[PDB]
Amino acid sequence: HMNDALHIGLPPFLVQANNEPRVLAAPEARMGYVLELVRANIAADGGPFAAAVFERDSGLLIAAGTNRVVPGRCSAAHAEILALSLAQAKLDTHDLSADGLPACELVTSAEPCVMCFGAVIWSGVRSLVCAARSDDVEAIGFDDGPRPENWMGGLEARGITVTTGLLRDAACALLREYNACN
Amino acid sequence: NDALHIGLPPFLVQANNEPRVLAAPEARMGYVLELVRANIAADGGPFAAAVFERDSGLLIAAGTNRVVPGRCSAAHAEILALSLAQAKLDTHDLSADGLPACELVTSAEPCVMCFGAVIWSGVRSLVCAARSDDVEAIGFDDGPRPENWMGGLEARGITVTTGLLRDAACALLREYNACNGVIYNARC
Ligand SMILES: Nc1nc(O)c2[nH]nnc2n1
Ligand SMILES: [Zn+2]
Ligand SMILES: [Zn+2]
Repeated sequence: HMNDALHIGLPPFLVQANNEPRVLAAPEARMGYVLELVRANIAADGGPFAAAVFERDSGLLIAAGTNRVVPGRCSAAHAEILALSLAQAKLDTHDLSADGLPACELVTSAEPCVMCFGAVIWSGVRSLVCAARSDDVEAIGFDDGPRPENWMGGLEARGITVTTGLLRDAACALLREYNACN
Repeated sequence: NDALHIGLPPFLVQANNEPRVLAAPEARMGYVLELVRANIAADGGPFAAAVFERDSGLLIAAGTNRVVPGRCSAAHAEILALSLAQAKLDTHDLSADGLPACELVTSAEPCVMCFGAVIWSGVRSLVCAARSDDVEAIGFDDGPRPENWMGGLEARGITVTTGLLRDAACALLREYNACNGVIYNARC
């Protein structure tokens, strides 16, 4: 709580993720790093979800986010919202497709909820890469909410390419561990 | 570099600091539309929202669109109002045990992002002024909201009212389009 701002603090691992230079060229290298943030997040009292904004072609890491809903007292503090918002703050624009910016990609541990679906559309990212599916997320009692018919087509029609199931099995291993062992 | 930090302009800090009780829907929405006009004057978009105690009218928090000045595409009025209400009441869930029922009063029907945010927030009531068609007829974009989003909220025990002070909300959207241009116009 602050008089004069909405302020979501980041746990140490996530401050480090957002300030340590990191270039990950391969799609699986990007998603592997996002899954490292999942496990660090769970250890830091957060939900089993992480995402990062990368420059699409180089794989330069711009920003990372994790679920901070409960410790942050903020239902909007999904991984995707934090990653997109922190990337925008770093690049000084609400619009990651502004002229001069390199094309940006959101790499996410799970397919977005209806709120984060909207956030992706507003953000200016040109690519979304997901590991776990809505079905995998719903099957451990998280709720994607009423996502419109053909949410993938909705993103694709707006110039946002969608890839799903990348390291899904590894993402499912961490989700199942969260369900059992947490 | 260690936080998501969305700064609030002074008028919005003022709005979040002063105790205020507005019983009637029209009183609540009247105050939300004052914040629309103040926000336009502070380089923001023509959108504002506030969380109230549904049954007492006590204001809990207000938000405005700070997308462009705040360099944050998530900084929609609804996201700021719901999040600031959560920070103030110290919970992610505005329906947590012991909290009064909360109401989001918004200058326009929520985009698909904000629709999802309303579902997760714990508010039990949504009250809107401008319709989605009003906002999209004047060049804005609410994005692909699911079929019967109002039915979707009502089925989750979130009551929906729309069109409240729609005429004043439309007047602000139209006055904003007029002055929304690079050529200096001292009238603005
Ligand atoms: N569906 C879903 N649910 C949550 O609680 C989340 N947190 N971060 N991304 C998220 N996605
Ligand atoms: Zn989400
Ligand atoms: Zn919105």
